[PDB]
Amino acid sequence: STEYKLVVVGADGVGKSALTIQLIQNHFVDEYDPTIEDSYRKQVVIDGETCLLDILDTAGQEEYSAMRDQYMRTGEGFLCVFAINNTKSFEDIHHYREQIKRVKDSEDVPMVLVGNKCDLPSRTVDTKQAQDLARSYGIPFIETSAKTRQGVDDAFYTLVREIRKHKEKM
Amino acid sequence: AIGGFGFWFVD
Ligand SMILES: Nc1nc2c(ncn2[C@@H]2O[C@H](COP(=O)(O)OP(=O)(O)O)[C@@H](O)[C@H]2O)c(=O)[nH]1
Ligand SMILES: [Mg+2]
Repeated sequence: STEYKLVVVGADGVGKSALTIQLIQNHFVDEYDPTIEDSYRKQVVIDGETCLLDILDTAGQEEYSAMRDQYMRTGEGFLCVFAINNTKSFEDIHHYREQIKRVKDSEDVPMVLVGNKCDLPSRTVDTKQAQDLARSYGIPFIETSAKTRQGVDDAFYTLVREIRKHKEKM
Repeated sequence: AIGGFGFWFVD
């Protein structure tokens, strides 16, 4: 069992809690308290390795949080989530990413850019701008849907893969 | 007070 500390970040309403609960409990939450921050520890198999994912589902954008401070410093991977029907959530990505890098004091922080809510027809963030942004960062870009579970596993498994590549480089 | 915001209060 190999441990992996992940932190799910992104604007309110992007689907962080829904993505996290889809991964851990295999159910879509239509409503979930936007205010609650919580951690989850689940055993999973990724590329033959039995992993233990310790995920922090962040909340409370405007307020202080000691748990999020501890997870931002010690976290190995960060799932940077935006919603494809929300250009402001996409525009906040660089802010979360640069905040993460500064708290980590490193330009080598494993991250995956997630474009959640790909099941919706009303779309505002073109796959091109998000792909170009991920390419500029040198990070993978996965489109997901917590509602249909599309790409949910691929998003967190890819983050674990980025952490392995970083861990073997150092 | 590490930004940008991002999370408020990350110091
Ligand atoms: N259509 C759709 N709605 C979603 C998806 N993921 C989350 N939602 C909904 O969007 C709202 C915000 O989701 P939530 O997980 O609580 O977001 P958080 O604030 O980022 O934790 C909720 O009503 C969710 O049910 C998705 O992929 N598709
Ligand atoms: Mg939430």
